Amino acid sequence: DISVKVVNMAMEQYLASVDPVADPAAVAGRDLVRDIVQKNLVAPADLV
Amino acid sequence: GICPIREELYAQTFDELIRQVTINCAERGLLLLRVRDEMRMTIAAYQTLYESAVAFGIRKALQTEQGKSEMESRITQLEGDVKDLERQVQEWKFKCEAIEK
Amino acid sequence: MIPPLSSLVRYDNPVLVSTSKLTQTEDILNSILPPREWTEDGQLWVQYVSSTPATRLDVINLQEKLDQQLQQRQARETGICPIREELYAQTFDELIRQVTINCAERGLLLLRVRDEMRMTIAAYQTLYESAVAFGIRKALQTEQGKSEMESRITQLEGDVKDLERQVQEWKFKCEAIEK
Amino acid sequence: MADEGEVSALVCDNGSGMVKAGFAGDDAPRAVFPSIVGRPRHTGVMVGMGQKDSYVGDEAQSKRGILTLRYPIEHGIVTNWDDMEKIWHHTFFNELRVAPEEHPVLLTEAPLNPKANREKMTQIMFETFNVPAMYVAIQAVLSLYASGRTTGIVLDSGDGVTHTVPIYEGYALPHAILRLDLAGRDLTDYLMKILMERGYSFTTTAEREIVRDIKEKLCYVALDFEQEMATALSSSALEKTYELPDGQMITIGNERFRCPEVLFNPNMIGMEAVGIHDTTFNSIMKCDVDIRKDLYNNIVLSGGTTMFPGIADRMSKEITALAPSAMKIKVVAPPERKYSVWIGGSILASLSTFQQMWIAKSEYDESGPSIVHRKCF
Amino acid sequence: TGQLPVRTTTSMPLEYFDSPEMELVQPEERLRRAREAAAAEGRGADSGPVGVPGFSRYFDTSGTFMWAPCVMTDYDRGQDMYHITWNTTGKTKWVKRLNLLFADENKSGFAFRLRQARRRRDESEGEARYSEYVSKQPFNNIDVLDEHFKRKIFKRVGGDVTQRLASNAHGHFEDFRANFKHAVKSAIVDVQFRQQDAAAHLAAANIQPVSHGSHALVPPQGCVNLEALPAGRVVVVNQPEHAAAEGQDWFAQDVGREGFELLLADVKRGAVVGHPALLTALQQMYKDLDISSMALTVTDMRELPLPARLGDYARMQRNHRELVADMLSSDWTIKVIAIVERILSGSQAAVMRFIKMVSLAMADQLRTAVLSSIQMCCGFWKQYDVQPGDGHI
Repeated sequence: DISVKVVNMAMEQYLASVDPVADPAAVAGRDLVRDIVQKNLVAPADLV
Repeated sequence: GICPIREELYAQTFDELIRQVTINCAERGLLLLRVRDEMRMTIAAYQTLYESAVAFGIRKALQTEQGKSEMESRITQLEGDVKDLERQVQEWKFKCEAIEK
Repeated sequence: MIPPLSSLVRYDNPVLVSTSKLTQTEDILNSILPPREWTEDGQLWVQYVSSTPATRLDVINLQEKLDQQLQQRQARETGICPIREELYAQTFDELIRQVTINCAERGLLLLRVRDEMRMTIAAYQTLYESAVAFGIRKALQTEQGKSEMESRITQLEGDVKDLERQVQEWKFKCEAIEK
Repeated sequence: MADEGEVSALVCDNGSGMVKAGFAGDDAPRAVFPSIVGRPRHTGVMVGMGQKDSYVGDEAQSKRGILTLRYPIEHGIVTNWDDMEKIWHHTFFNELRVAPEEHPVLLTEAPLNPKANREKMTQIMFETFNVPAMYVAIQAVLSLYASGRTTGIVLDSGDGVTHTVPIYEGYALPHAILRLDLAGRDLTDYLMKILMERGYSFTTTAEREIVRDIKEKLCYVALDFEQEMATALSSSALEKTYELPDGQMITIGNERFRCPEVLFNPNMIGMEAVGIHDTTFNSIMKCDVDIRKDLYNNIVLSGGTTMFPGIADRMSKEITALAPSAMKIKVVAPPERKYSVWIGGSILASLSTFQQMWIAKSEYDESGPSIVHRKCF
Repeated sequence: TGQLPVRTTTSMPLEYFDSPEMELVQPEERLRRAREAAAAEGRGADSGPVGVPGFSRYFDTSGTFMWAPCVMTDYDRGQDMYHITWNTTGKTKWVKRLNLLFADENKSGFAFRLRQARRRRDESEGEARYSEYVSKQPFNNIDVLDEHFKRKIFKRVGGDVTQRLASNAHGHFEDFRANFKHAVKSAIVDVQFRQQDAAAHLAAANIQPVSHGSHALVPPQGCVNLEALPAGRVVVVNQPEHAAAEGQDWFAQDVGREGFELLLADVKRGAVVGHPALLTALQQMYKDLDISSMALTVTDMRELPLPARLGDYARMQRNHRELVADMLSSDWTIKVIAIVERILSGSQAAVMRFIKMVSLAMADQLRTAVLSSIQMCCGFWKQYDVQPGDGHI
């Protein structure tokens, strides 16, 4: 955060990180990525 | 700029002042009446030509949409051919695969 | 150097501000109706505005001058022509002059009406010009849009020949495999 | 600014559900009309050289029988940009007598407008219109300028769209800006819907404005909807016999309050959504937790539909139920909700801080349409 | 009935004017309904072929116009023309919808449409007569509109726009000169409207006086009324933690017109946009400090040929993430810290809000950067998003 080095300490108070509770865009991105991964885990599964 | 309130109010003022110019002399009142009529006629001609310019602009607003949309359809065909090019790339990959095989 | 052009705005014999090789109202009228001046022979000769009264006879003279000059200048009562516009403006300037001699505040009121209505006219002319310019600009935008979209047509043709060449390339690859 | 007379950037308030226009500096607009465009349906009718190819606004509505009605803007997003160019041309030279070539413009848009939209009007205003300069501000940010303070979530609910724009010291919080799509357009639709229940059909175009103005004038809002059912069943005082010039006794009973209550009970009409109070609540809950305490305490209403008595009463009551005993709420709604953006835009232009905002045409051509990025943040 | 005026082949027809937006329903849909009704009711003798009986031109008896119900077969939308077959008369001819309809159609609305169509016919007839009569008069006016002005506007447009194509489109400008002349002639007619002599001279041709209309009663003030609409209602509901007393948590306030310059000065002294130097400082910080461009995974996989082994994949992404963290998390933090230290030194509530918004602006940049990185990681996995047609082929 700015106030970490404006007053020059190791302050714990940073900008509130991306909350999975209240970021539907991030949650949808997670669902899309995991769905794609599970989709591409099928063809190697039976081709071998 | 342009304001109708000021022009109508000034017209009323000059119409009232015709009384004063007539008190000065009757022939002066007649001359002011005639010149007022003529200059009102001229300003009416000017507003009419302004409305003609308005008509020109409005007419020019919609003289081109026909062709514009008609071959914005052509642009749609263009991105369709781009997709066709993507298909060509895919089939090129498929054929070069057999080449390597 | 500037001969005094014909004008129904009545004037005096040109006065001297260069020589040779009362109440606030006269100052107001002289300021508002500016003298037309020429530097004849390097000495400015200023033609002062008229300041003598007008009577019924003078009104008759100015009316007759209006009527004749409209004819020999071939103005048009109908429509708009600059000849009639400037003649009527000159007659209105004599009216301003005489009403300033009569009652200065009345002349000032005429001056305000005159200022506001000519600025209205100038606004009308400028707005007409702007509207025409905007329409022509839209026409140009259409024309260059047409150019860009015809270039798109050309790009379609290029893509088509690309498709043809790629099909031929696939045919060559298949023939090579068979060989 | 006005040392030799200031040609201020004229305010074109592309409002929530209606279009406003006028000179920046005025206390009220000068041109108002709906966002409807009427194109001549057939070509054999226009014979002569005084033809009108686009009747604008109420001209389109009044002449709809010979015109193709297309609304070029949906929810503050322009769909037919060419139509709006005709609107801009008509607005200037037929409602203000101004020249876009010389008169600067300030542009309004829906909050969180995609910058491609600002880019394309920028290219149209400079290549197709050739404006001298242009600056863009978010509609609700302009609305908050009329709130008297730099902070506030503008709960804008207009005629066709509803927005919640968290703003705190001027710049809008874009992450928590929420938009709802039920407004006076749908309120008119439902008010008609509950009037067929009164034995009088209202769907015709002429009857559309019949209910439209009635909605804008006679619509009050239930402080407690269930209480008003009791009032409706136990009394006929709500049932007013409004009269139209044609002659008819419309009986407006429970319709007097249920239509604006849809803003809090959307599913009564069939539209599936949460109430504006719920949308207002979640929007602030999507903000920074710390600043929320004044955000509810700075709820500002806008939109031309919201003169309805009791709407702020019901809005606060629904908020009061939602808000737990740890909060601080202030629903503000001064009598400029129809015109907060227009007044705010004129206020912003009147600032001498407007001096460091122009997009010069030469700079625009030097930097392309992305100049809106470089001068509007 | 003889309300129909003198109809001429060279006259403007009513077919184009026919309103589709105040008329009840579509004619093709009306015939689909008629066909369904015929199928259901077994029609064919009660109303003949498809279509409920509706009036026609005459009763086949007199020259003047009547309204005679008949029997019709079908209709095609292309020609806007119905086919009919009289009940007692086997004649089969094609008619317009202007006379034909169904008995199920509201006769009140049908009469409404007919009368408004007659009014539109009269209006268009007057307009056409006036336009034709403008052509007769001569002129002596000048035409300021010229190719010089058109080329001036061309060059004023300038750039790649003006000098691209300037060859073919000149044709319309010459006809626009004739438009200028037509407008001048119309203005002259408007001038001749003044004296009764000219007005009575022109009224002998059954032409009615129609004016464009610009001398309307000017309203007092163009400023839209402010307090005419009901005055604004402000309702305040605090909470037991932030209330003032018990029993007045419902604060209702009404305010009339508010000062323009009052709120202008409020914004000027409080808002960042109000503070000139602070405004441009905030602008340059919001615009120049674009940290969302750099992301947290690699899309350039040309350091190693495809396919990619998971080990080098993870190595390159880890190194890139660390390097981007180096340029952002500490670097940009120190930069904005120095910037804030400079700006905050040159109302108290407004200043506190502005600092909170500086912090919220780096928070917004944080959110945008992380969301952009999430979406472009999704795009990294979608670079080979298995589209239909290829089942992992």
